[PDB]
Amino acid sequence: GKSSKMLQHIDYRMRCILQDGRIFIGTFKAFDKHMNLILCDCDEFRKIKPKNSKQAEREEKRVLGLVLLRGENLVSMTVEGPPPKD
Amino acid sequence: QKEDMPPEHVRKIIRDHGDMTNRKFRHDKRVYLGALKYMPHAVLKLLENMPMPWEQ
Amino acid sequence: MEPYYFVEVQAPADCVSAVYTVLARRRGHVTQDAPIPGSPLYTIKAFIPAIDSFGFETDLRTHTQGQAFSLSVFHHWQIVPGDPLDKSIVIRPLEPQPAPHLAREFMIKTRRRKGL
Amino acid sequence: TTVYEMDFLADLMDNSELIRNVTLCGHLHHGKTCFVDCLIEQTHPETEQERGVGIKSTPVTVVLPDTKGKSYLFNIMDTPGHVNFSDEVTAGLRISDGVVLFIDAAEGVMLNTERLIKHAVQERLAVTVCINKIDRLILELKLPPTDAYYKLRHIVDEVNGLISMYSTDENLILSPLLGNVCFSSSQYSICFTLGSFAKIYADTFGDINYQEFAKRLWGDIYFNPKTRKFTKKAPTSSSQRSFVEFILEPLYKILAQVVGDVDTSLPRTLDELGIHLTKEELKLNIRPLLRLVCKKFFGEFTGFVDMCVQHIPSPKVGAKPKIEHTYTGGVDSDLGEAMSDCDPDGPLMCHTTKMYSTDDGVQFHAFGRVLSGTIHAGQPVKVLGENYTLEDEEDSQICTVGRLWISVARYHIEVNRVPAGNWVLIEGVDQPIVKTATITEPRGNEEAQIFRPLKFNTTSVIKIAVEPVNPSELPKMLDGLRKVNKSYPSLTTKVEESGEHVILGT
Amino acid sequence: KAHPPELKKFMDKKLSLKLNGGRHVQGILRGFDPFMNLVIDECVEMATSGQQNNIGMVVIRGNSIIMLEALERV
Amino acid sequence: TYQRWQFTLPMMSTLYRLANQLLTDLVDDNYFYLFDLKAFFTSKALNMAIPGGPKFEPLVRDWNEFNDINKIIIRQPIRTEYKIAFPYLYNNLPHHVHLTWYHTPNVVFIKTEDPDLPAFYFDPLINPISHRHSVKSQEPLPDDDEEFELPEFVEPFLKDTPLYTDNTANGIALLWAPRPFNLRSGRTRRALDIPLVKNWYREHCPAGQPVKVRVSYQKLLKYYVLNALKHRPPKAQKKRYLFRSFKATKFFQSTKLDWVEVGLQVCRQGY
Amino acid sequence: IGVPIKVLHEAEGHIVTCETNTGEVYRGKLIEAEDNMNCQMSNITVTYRDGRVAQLEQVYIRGSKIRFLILPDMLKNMLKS
RNA sequence: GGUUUCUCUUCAGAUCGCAUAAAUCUUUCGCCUUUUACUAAAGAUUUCCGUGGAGAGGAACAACCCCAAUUUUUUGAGGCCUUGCUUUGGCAAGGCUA
Ligand SMILES: Nc1nc2c(ncn2[C@@H]2O[C@H](COP(=O)(O)OP(=O)(O)OP(=O)(O)O)[C@@H](O)[C@H]2O)c(=O)[nH]1
Ligand SMILES: [Mg+2]
Ligand SMILES: [Mg+2]
Repeated sequence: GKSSKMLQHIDYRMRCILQDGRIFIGTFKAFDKHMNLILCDCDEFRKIKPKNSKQAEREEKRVLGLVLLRGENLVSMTVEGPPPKD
Repeated sequence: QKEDMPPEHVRKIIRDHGDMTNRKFRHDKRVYLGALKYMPHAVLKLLENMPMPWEQ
Repeated sequence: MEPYYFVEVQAPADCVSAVYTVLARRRGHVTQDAPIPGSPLYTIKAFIPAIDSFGFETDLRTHTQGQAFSLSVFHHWQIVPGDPLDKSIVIRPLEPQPAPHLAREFMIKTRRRKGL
Repeated sequence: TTVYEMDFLADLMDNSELIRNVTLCGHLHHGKTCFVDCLIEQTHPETEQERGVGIKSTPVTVVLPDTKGKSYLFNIMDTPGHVNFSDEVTAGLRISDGVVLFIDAAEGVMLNTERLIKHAVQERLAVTVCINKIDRLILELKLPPTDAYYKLRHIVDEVNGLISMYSTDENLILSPLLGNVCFSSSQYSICFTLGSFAKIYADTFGDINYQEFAKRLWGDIYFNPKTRKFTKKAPTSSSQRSFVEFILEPLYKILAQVVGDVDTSLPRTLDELGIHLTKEELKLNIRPLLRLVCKKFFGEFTGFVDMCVQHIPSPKVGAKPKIEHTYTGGVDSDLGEAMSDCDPDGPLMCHTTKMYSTDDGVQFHAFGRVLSGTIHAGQPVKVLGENYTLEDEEDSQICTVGRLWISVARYHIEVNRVPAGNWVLIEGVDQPIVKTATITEPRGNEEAQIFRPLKFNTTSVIKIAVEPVNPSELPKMLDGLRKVNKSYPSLTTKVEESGEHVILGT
Repeated sequence: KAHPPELKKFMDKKLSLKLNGGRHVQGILRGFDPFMNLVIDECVEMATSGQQNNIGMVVIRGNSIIMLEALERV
Repeated sequence: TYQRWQFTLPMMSTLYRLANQLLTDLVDDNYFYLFDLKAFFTSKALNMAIPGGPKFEPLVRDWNEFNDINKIIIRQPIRTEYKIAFPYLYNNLPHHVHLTWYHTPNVVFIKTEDPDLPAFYFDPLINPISHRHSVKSQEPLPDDDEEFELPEFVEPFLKDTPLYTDNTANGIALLWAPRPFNLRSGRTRRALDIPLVKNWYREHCPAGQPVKVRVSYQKLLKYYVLNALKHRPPKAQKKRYLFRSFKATKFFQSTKLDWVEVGLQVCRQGY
Repeated sequence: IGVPIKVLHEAEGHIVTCETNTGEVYRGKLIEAEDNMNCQMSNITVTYRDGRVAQLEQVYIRGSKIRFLILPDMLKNMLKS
């Protein structure tokens, strides 16, 4: 009911997981009705999201950017970064 | 704060003094005089609030 | 040949007489007068020589209290009533010449400035 | 005596096909500069004045949402409404691709309206019409809605018959159904077409097809309630027509409620129209109120931008019917086709039709459109005169660019690069050039042609001889007559054989 | 709401339907409904075996309809 | 403190009707075309005089060729109205001049006779429209009988309200009222700062009242123009308050008394 | 409508791309778009499930058939959120 | 958590205060025997009658029921065989189904 739980992680970074399983790293600048995600400077990660591994953190990486996805497949939402004040 | 008074107060002082001839007051003499420098303020003030003939 | 101006003067009802008189003063040739539909206004249209086109705006607005208002465009040239070449027509040099001599003077003064 | 957004406008620049080049024209006093003013506020929340008459025209460049949200680049050449400054209408119709005639609800057809449709026909532009100042039918005129519609239909039929007078091909008949004419009352914050009127009708109410609905309203169609079905003549209900029923009647009450029942009926009707208003903003006086309420109901500007984009060439479509008149050849081998691309590319053949001098100095700011090429700072460019013919090259003075400006009405916007499709104010090529110039590549020679120097509507007939009081300062007086000749389109000066300085004017 | 395909300009032209199943047909797309359904005549299905076999008029199910790609410049 | 009033439109229309006598029956400014402050400023500067306007002392104080009487054509003789309408065309050395002009779109707001007939009501005053043409037109007319139909939720956007009321013709009349009335809310002024007769002496053609009163007209015009011309922004501020500085002292008391009483008081004190 | 859908609508005309539900990508300029997601694109490139890339002239594809879609560096500029 | 109001402190009108008074100085103008008191233009500066901005206290008064087959809370996307691949992992391909 308090309805901020969306916007509070909005304006913050987010790792979005679609029903395709990969990691889409982008700023949650907003949501939509169907739960679509329009997030900029985004990165497409396929091998993993890296978590302080002495081996490495950069495998299967591409730059997507300003991506606008339809929320039909928007599955999981996590916080991967804080706001960059840009 | 500074607060108002009954009108009869001033009215009494003024009809008391009248025209300053009685040796009773004898110092408001000089203060009265010194008040002349502002008599053109009193007159402008009085005349700009005059009663606007529909009121009695 | 001197040019003519087409003028389109919106006017309230009364000053029709006024615009008529003023145009007569300046050799008018009012052609048209017809209302504006959806308003109690008239629009009058007329020619007037480029010569007498001068200050006619101010004259009209003054006489009618600005109620009327004149806008003007060149429309066409035309023959001036004058005989450009007659020596027996002389110039009273400041009084206004009557129509038989407008082109006579016009030439004399124009060359006097320019043509010698 | 725009950091994150000028990049955006520049990408729209390089788009060259979200951009619209029009001259905003009409008769005197008819609302033009007021609409533009309210519009500059819509954009930034951020002699002429005392004369109350607009004298010279001004260019504006803005980024506007249409009724779906796509931002557009708008080049608007707002003209004078005075008969004698029609040379400004000439320069505007040159450097822009269409015309918007704005006409008063109170007058309709007069001199500048008529001869402006004439000029736009003889130069083959797009034909837009915005009927403006619609309160002058309601509060000023007190016209019941049916006869209101009568007058509107009349203005439309008169202007249309007159365009039929000047146009061989009846490719276009104008009426608000097609995207020809906006309805506006510029100061009272109103712009609409049947389109956007019915679209907000829908956006507030049920789902109904806004576009098909807009197809139903103007022009003698009725609607019967029980059917809910639009009909050619068959109510003996003896009622109004769809346009009246749906636009006039409601807004007639809207106004009559604003000005008559400002106190009581406005709260309830304000609810019913969905807009709330706070106490202090209903504590306003009647005209500021009506302006704010009309904004909060009718939305920003949409009739205008919608109709305009809907009937705009956009120089990329643009160039082709123009190079016929613009260019001295039209299309032969090199440069007709070069510009015809309308691409940001190569040739750089330009048409500068304005020169606005700095209040500070003697210099100008040249102003014209990029038909070909891409002009940037420090770029050497060689100008093509009015007397420059292919085998008369002395006339071509060769120069560079000092700085680059773009115009919102009276704020100056400097950047380093601009491509084809736009207008631009050039610094540096004033001193060589005269009323009109046509710009080409600097030290790059393939070969160039020129446009015919601008032709006018008006006959210049008035004769004025001028002298300094002491003949000593005659060369300075000559400097002044230069500067006026360059800053004015058809003011023509001559040093007459009598030794004098005559000016010929309107 | 209930906005249909902007298929007026797209009506009356041969497009290839790529839908589910890897489902490939060709056919002249001349009409549809606002559910994004098609009614495409002269449809020649391009099976995996490569064969294009013509079956004629059908109702082009937008339900799993992925995309139509035309052969003209309309 | 008695400021910043807000009023009801009934109130305003009644008042208007009551102050109808001391008021101007003008609707716009195309009356005062060559009769406004700026025209007067130009005149004053050129030492010319409008027929019915004021006169001022001249501002400052051999041969020419354009004045050669052999080269001129006088078809219509120049007059001071022209020399003031176009200051720069019709005058050499035009200095300290304001160029005033006005093509104000004439306003046509039609007075009603009774309150009775509706707010919107075509009156004979308007000229009957009767727009004529050829075979008028035809349109890209989307005939029905293909189909169209209105889901009966919408309505003509408001039909539940009548177009007019017992407040409408007022609310229209109050749209062209002199500045005091054409408002509804604003501050209150001092009692002196209200000139009732300005609209009276500012009129253009008094049309045949004695030379006495016409000269009076013009000299009031002159005073007005000079006041307008010599106006300074207040330019500076320090902010003594004589009477507060007085009241904050131990010798001054205060009261509310009757005017006439303080009047006889003041006279006695002065004597 | 939705804020991403509005970003897409205003993206009519700008340079964009899409990745449809099946894992192939098509890039193009903005030709057409709807609030119902029916995507009209032109002069596009196509890159398939192995990577086959080419040109496609014009197309219009259902909304649900799109999963991801690439916008250019312009629109990020309703920053009220 | 807001107005009204009292008082206390502090800064400004660049078109005002939809009104408009006086003074000083420099110079022309006029009245004319001298000075004051005046005329009526210009320029430069001021006082006064009001207003605006800020802040501080202080006071009074308001108040702790239906629902999903193209975009997500129903959706049949199901399996495997074989092959090629690559270090295994795993990838991609055809087929059989029921
Ligand atoms: N009454 C009323 N007047 C309006 C409205 N909208 C615009 N105007 C008029 O617009 C005028 C503003 O100046 P403009 O008439 O646009 O100046 P202009 O016509 O562009 O002059 P030019 O540039 O020479 O053409 C105001 O004086 C109004 O008379 C409106 O909604 N109601
Ligand atoms: Mg203007
Ligand atoms: Mg002595």
